[PDB]
Amino acid sequence: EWYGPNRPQFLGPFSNPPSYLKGEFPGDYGWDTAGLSADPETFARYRELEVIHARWAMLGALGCVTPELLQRNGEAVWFKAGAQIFLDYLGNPSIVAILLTQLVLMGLIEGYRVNDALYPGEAFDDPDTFAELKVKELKNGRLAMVSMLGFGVQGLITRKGPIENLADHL
Amino acid sequence: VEFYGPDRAKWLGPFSEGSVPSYLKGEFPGDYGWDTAGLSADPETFARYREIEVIHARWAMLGALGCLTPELLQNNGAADFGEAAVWFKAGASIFNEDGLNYLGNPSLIHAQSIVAVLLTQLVIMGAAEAYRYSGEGPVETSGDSLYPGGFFDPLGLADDPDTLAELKVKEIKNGRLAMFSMFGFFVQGLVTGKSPLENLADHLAEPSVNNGFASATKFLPLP
Amino acid sequence: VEFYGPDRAKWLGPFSEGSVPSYLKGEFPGDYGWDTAGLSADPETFARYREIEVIHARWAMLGALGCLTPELLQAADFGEAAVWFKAGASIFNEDGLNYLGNPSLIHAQSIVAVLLTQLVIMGAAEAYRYSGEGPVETSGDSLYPGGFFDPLGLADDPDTLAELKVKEIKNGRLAMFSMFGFFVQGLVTGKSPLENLADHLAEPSVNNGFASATKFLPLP
Amino acid sequence: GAGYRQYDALWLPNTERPAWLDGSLPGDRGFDP
Amino acid sequence: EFYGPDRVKFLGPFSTPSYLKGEYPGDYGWDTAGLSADPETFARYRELEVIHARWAMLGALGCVTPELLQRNGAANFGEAVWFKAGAQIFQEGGLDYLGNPNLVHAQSIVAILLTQVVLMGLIEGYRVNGGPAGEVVDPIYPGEAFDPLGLADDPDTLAELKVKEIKNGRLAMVSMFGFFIQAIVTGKGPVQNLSDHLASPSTDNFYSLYAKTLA
Ligand code: CHL
Ligand SMILES: CC1=C[C@H](O)CC(C)(C)[C@H]1/C=C/C(C)=C/C=C/C(C)=C/C=C/C=C(C)/C=C/C=C(C)/C=C/C1=C(C)C[C@H](O)CC1(C)C
Ligand SMILES: CC1=C[C@H](O)CC(C)(C)[C@H]1/C=C/C(C)=C/C=C/C(C)=C/C=C/C=C(C)/C=C/C=C(C)/C=C/C1=C(C)C[C@H](O)CC1(C)C
Repeated sequence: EWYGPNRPQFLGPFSNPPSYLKGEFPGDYGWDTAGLSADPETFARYRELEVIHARWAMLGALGCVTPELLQRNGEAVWFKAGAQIFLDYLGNPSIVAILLTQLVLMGLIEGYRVNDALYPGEAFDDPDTFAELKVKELKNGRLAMVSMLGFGVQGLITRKGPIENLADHL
Repeated sequence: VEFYGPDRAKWLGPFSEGSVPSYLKGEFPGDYGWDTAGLSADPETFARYREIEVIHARWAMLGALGCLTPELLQNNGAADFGEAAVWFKAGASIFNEDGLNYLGNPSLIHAQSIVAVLLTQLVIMGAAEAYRYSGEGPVETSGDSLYPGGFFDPLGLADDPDTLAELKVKEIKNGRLAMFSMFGFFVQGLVTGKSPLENLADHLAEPSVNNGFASATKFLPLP
Repeated sequence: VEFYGPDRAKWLGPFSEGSVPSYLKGEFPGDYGWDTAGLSADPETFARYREIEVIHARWAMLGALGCLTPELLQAADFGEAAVWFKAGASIFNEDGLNYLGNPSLIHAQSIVAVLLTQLVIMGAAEAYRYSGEGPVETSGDSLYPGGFFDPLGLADDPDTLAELKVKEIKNGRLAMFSMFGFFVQGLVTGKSPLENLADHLAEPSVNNGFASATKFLPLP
Repeated sequence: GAGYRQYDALWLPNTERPAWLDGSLPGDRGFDP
Repeated sequence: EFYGPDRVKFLGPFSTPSYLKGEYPGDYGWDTAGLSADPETFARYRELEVIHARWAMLGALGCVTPELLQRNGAANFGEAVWFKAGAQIFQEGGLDYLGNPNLVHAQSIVAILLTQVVLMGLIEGYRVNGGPAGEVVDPIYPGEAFDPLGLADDPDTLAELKVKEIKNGRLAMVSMFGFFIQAIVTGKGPVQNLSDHLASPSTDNFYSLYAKTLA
């Protein structure tokens, strides 16, 4: 029910989708008010960027959530993480070396990725449930982007861990 | 001074012949040929940006009077707001002991909770903006998503075609001026942290002393 | 770019075409069209000069390498023998020629024996080079013998061989220039080239060649 | 024919000589604004 | 290389949009977000890139030169540091070029601003329309009166020089961004940072004294 004219839009009953958002790609909720994806190539690049951002935001949200929650259950804050290296894993016993190693490994893997690119499958893994999982991935990714934006803005303005702010709400 | 066609006024005067893009033919109001970054090559993008620009123009045109008029009212002794006559501290009166009241009179509004007003605004926009996106509703419009007319024109000034075109041009120009002035208000509040009328009075006192370059070393990095 | 034919790179850039001699047709490696004195207008003298230039360039790269390497290895200890021109009298010292610091490798004490052995061996070598034929099988070219002196087969493709010839004449010319610089620096400042480079890098504004300019002034 | 550009030279890179200055006088650069 | 279909890409051997056909200078095939999928927008972006490259080259040279002169004892400027050089107009005697009181002796910022606005607007209008220095044919490569030495005469040399210009301008833009963020972080001069890092590379760097204080 997420594909075709019966798809759920971002405004609900108000059905005014753009011409180029003809409910074909996953999550086509018909939201383009600035017309930033009129060109099909621009749409393809934007889709790839959105998916990659979704996966990275998922990983970042999980990696920011885990430390402080583990601390409460037995610096822990998400943004004060790289300051410890001036770093034993889980408290269990040179920046240049790690920098070059991470850079070279990341360059290698991303060059391999560049050379379906968006959905390779195979070594990293009914088409109906496959499309359902694609839509679910896209929604979880959008939620992750919103959560990461909120987390960053709170770190800037409150200088405290996000879960600490949640506990102080509660 | 034509504002339409191939012999209109451009954005660089005499030096504007070899800068007008081929897709800006001066058909729509407010056209001056200013497109150097090529952001509206696609016609759909051009239409979307036109809509965004006119809505922004209207909103800023209202916001200019919104940020100004309380200060003029308080300056003439016709009311009393305390410190809310400025634009960037009007939202702090809702947290006051007395609260926020229209015109400073306790019998007008006397609101002291921010959740209720925020919720009412949320519903109001969620209805009205969505109706604008829909393009049709319970009111009578002339079948135009940007200039509905009819119900939205109680006095019916926009009836003649040439008069309508002139009114559109005047609207878009006053909106551009209003957006420029609102950008100025924002930066001037960010930098000097004072009332815009206070800034005008200070400049009019000593034009050569109290100007923009006076607060130049304000944002200087320190070791 | 190009190093052969009428469209090769030359010695004066855009101004080269006005000073290119007729006899310099770019048929040899390292041909840049630089002959303003006409010293090679005779074909035989041109061949002799090419032979002399190539031999001198080879000896120049060898000399530059042998002047640079021992100072870096000092991994060893020599003291006053680190400098290329100060290592000549290290034989006269009553310690032997301690190769790499070990006083057991060659232990050179007398200069007459080494001098005579060098004379005889290099007389034999250079006489065979002048003859060009003997116990060693070569390709027949005096300038580029090959065969035995090419035990890796890098010179098998004629175009690759020409490119290597150009490359190596250029490297030899650079080494020639650097060796002349080494000589002049040794006469002028009396310091090792590495020390000169270190002093230049310390403060290049005042530790340049013009600082030691009045030292040669003839006083009355 | 190298090391420069081949390229009447007036007082401006793109300007026209006035009608009353025909370029016959010695220092005529077409300069009379 | 640098042209046609076999030129060097932006990822070396690990590397392409269909509209990047290896015709224009400085094309390494790096367009991932697809902002240049329109030929007109591509032309506009190329023109802005070239203008920005030239301006950034000029800015990098003008940010390096006065402090280098001052620190070597060659001149005594009012404010050698590039981001502090704009406050010389508020000093006692005003702005003096190279420190000489008889060179410029600028005193008023209003006059400076008015003259700069007028001259820049006039020359900008000449650039986009054509004026005393020539008539516009190529919007970014006029030549003629702007190439007196005739270095861009041969088309092959012209293409090579275009590639060199665009690459040196890209490097200048990157270094200018570095200057800005260093000034906004360290608060000292660029060559001062270079000299400090050269004095003790192991201990003097961004991480050792600024990474922890950023957050
Ligand atoms: C013949 C001369 C003439 C010139 C030179 C211009 C030039 C310009 N007009 Mg045009 N016009 C001219 C004639 C005419 N104009 C118009 C009608 C209009 C309109 C209606 C509009 C313009 C606008 C503009 C601007 C377009 C480019 C830009 O945004 O800013 C150019 C500026 C730069 C690229 C850089 C800024 C320079 C500045 C001096 C910086 C100085 C820096 C600070 C002192 C310190 C900075 C600190 C650091 C931290 C940042 C530009 C100022 C548009 C505009 O942008 O308005 C705001 C506008 O909307 N013009 C008419 C009526 C037909 C003209 C009559 O001949
Ligand atoms: C749709 C549309 C349409 C129309 O047409 C127009 C418009 C409207 C404009 C549009 C919109 C848009 C939007 C809104 C967007 C957004 C975005 C985001 C937010 C993102 C994020 C995003 C985000 C992200 C990625 C994030 C990421 C993160 C990460 C990695 C992290 C990491 C980490 C970790 C692990 C942990 C530690 O401790 C730290 C670190 C190291 C740091
Ligand atoms: C043309 C072109 C061309 C090329 O091609 C490219 C380029 C260059 C990019 C382009 C340009 C552009 C531009 C310039 C733009 C601008 C904009 C703006 C400024 C806006 C504003 C805008 C603005 C706006 C809306 C504003 C608004 C406002 C408002 C609402 C207000 C409100 C209020 C009030 C009443 C009062 C209170 O107490 C407060 C408040 C609550 C706050």
